Amino acid sequence: EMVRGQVFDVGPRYTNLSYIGEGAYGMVCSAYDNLNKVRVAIKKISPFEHQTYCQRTLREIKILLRFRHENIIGINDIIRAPTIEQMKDVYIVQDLMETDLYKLLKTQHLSNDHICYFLYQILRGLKYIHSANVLHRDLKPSNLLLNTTCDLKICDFGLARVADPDHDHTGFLTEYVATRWYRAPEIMLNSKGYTKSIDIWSVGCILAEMLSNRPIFPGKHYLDQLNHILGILGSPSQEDLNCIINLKARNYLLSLPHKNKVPWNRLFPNADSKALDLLDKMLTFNPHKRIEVEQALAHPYLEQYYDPSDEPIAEAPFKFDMELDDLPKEKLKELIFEETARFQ
Amino acid sequence: DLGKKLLEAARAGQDDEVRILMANGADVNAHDDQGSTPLHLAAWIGHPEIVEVLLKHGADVNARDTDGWTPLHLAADNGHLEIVEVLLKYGADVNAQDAYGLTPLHLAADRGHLEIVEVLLKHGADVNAQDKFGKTAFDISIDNGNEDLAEILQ
Repeated sequence: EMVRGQVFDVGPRYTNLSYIGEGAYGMVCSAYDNLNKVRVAIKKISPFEHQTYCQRTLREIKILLRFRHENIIGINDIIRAPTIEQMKDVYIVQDLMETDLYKLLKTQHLSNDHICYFLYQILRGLKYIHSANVLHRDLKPSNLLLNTTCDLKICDFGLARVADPDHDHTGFLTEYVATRWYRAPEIMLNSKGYTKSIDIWSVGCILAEMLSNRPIFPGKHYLDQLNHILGILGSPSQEDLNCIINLKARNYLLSLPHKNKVPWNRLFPNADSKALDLLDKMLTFNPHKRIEVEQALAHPYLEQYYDPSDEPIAEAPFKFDMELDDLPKEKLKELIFEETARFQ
Repeated sequence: DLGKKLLEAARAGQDDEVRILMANGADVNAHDDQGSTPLHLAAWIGHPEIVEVLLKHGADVNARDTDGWTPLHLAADNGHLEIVEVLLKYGADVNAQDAYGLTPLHLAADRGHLEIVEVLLKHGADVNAQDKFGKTAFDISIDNGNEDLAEILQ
């Protein structure tokens, strides 16, 4: 079974293939799952030639298989060759999601109710990820998948990491081609040990974009990103500067002309005043001063949805960095083989 | 104003519309409010043949948008290998600085576009150029954790 000149060998369970996307990690087809009677998405990965591909693939498999939550894409099945030497490829089967928040935003300005409900779902999903001691690190509209009934599922954990308080403190973002518009200002500054708070910054950028239908900090590079950010937030206070450990980062911000804060109601004059108050708490320059995921769910903007008893946490959190950086690509080949064993 | 229709045509990626508009006299050096010319737009989206016909018809290879970006910055940032070559052939300034002092080399390095870095370097790119923060391409290879980049950079 050959699609665009590539093998795509998904056994008798998955048939009726159509190609629907491809790139640096994954030829994707849709297919009919003949067990569940529904069309699914099948990502074909072959990563064994480059240590970076293996780290990323092992993480993602590990994390998605541990997670089970309605607002997070699952892995429904995995297909791979029956012996390690045979495995050139891994096929990951997931729910087929008709669209994503990126495409939606370009087709329409969302009503306040839709914004609220999408922000609810994003944070409910995030609550569970952070409760698992994981940082997503690449939240953005295209990683927010949507079905035809407004159900949202955050997927793409290729750049996710366990939060390890000490020790090998993360840890670069090595998928260099995709947007940086959602990245916290401490990542742009190359900070040391960033925290869950980077994902709350990305969510604040997504909120802002849902409110006005355009990206809030669309920088062309790291320095233009900072400028966008500082142009709206104003110059950081000395207190916030003093918190910056990296000296040449702090020295660089100290070099710049003073910028005043632009009130959120001037940028967003028709947005709900509570969404703006929440937005303000997410998009705080200082990572320590940013609202946390539970306090965001309990913010008045989300009062109509907030239901702690229906907002689950992870039963088994990840404890420590998976010790992957030093490990060679043949070794990573072994654990990927083992992680995938539950499916045959 | 054909100028205004050519920009869109170029931003769209339509080879025929571009030609027809140009045959009718469209200004190849028209610009939008943000200073993008049809050459910037074609170089950003990645339309090699359009980049060629504009250059062929007098497009300013080194036009700067309001952020100081040239067509070569765009091509370098977006991974458009053939387009970089074409621009260089037509006199693109390999060491063009944007407002923040970033050159096409900083951009290709930061995006990890290794083939583009090599082409820029072969055309006299300045590996020691510093942006307004102080960073060279090298510091970018260290900051991004790109060991393959740091491999070609010495």
